[PDB]
Amino acid sequence: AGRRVNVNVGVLGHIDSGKTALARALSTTARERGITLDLGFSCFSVPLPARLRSSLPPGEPLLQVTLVDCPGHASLIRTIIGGAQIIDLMMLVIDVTKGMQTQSAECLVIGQIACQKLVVVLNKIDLLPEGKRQAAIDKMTKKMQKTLENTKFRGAPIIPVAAKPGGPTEAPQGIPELIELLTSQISIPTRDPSGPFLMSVDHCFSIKGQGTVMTGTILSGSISLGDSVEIPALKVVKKVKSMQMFHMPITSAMQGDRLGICVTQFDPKLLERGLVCAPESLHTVHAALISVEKIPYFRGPLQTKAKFHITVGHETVMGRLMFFSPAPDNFDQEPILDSFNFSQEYLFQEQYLSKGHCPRQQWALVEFEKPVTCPRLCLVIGSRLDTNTCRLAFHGILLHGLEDRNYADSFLPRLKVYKLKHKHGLVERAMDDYSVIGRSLFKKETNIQLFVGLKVHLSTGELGIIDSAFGKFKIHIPGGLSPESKKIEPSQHVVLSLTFKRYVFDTHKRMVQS
Ligand SMILES: Nc1nc2c(ncn2[C@@H]2O[C@H](COP(=O)(O)OP(=O)(O)CP(=O)(O)O)[C@@H](O)[C@H]2O)c(=O)[nH]1
Ligand SMILES: [Mg+2]
Repeated sequence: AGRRVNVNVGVLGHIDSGKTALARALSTTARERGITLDLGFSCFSVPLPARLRSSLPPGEPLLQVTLVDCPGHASLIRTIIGGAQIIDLMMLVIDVTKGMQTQSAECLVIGQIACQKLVVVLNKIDLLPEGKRQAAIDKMTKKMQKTLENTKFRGAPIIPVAAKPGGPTEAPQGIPELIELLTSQISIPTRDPSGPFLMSVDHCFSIKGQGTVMTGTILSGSISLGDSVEIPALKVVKKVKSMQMFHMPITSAMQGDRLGICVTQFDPKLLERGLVCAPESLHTVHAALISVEKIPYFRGPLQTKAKFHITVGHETVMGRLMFFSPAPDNFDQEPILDSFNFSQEYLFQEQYLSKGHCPRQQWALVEFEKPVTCPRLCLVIGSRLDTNTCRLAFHGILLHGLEDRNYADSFLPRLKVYKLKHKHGLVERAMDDYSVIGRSLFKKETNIQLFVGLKVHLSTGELGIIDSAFGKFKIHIPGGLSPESKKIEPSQHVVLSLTFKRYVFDTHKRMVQS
């Protein structure tokens, strides 16, 4: 054959929509095994569109399209997410008799947060009776355009096809048109091989003679023979002996390609799936600062200290969250997605602010239950997996990873997150025109000596300065109690305003007033 370019194209959808029947139906045009438990890979070749010659590194050039057939069962969502990080376009498959099902929504949300283009595929069309057939498709079609109105796939194509007519042997319908649409729809990114080398491994096995082989998809950069790769899951660097692709051995490879690499033998079952990359370029983290955006279909709040499933790149782990927002002086401030500013203060938030117009950017502090090796600025997704609604809660960017395991002692002091406290108490007696003995606002943590000098305010409107305790505590009022207060059945309360920095001022016991 001739020279070719690979594009990875996923197949997503509900639990029985025909994703595997359609991936197979597409490869045979250009048997029926059970449900799908991990990413299935197959491919087909097609003449290269003239608009893609700018991406090529005898026969007419070809476009090879790797199908990435995903699972559909709901227990396996953490794989569907991993498969979306290796594709460019995605086919969402719809059981045309059933429309959007529970995982069709989840897979679309994934699509908005990972891939660039979408194609909707209405399958199981033989099920429809020919009389009410074409009339029904237009309803489902129009229902889909509406469903995609809000999203970034607003004008995405919608194709009808029957990947296996009749139940579980006729011929599959509408496949030559779907191959031609994918061909016109495929867009190709920059494909620049400069930067870090990163590769997602989907299969690993030993060949008794020549080492251990890893097939997978290059996400970043380039690699050539002789290079060394780190395998973080084993904490060992190995040398690249051999590389094959398109049934031929090669010497180099760049982002977007899918190949197999041969290295010195290790135990393959030690790295089933996972990442591989240029040595000492991924960082392991116990915690991280990541920007947060809520996902709308998630009927529910996002509460600080709640526990989520967090997908950091291609590895998911549990973590507890602590949200925060800009200093209210900077709600209108631009969102920053590539860095984190530590020269500013941040308002603690017991909950994410979902629409008092909300802020343009919010953040969080993920504290992982186990370390996570991951790239910088990767993509974070939160979810609630441990019904019949969206389980995907939020998404964002890994803006700053904390590699020290003592980040709480060693590094957090740099993060100016303050809680805004505002407490209420009563006044009892007056011991002078400038004294006042009020109380009933503090707790059994009567460390009142912690506040001896802080400004307080009374319902009358005079600025008291706290003194020592007497039980209960004393106050000074340099301005003299007001007449209205001297008379005082009315009561005349007090209010205190402090900022409690969660870690910053934490190193100490006293709070901040300003
Ligand atoms: N009647 C009819 N059934 C179809 C058609 N296409 C697929 N099916 C049925 O869909 C059922 C499940 O689809 P299958 O491809 O096996 O799995 P899937 O769609 O990838 C969903 P998962 O991978 O989670 O099992 C199959 O048993 C098959 O009989 C079709 O065109 N007409
Ligand atoms: Mg399947």
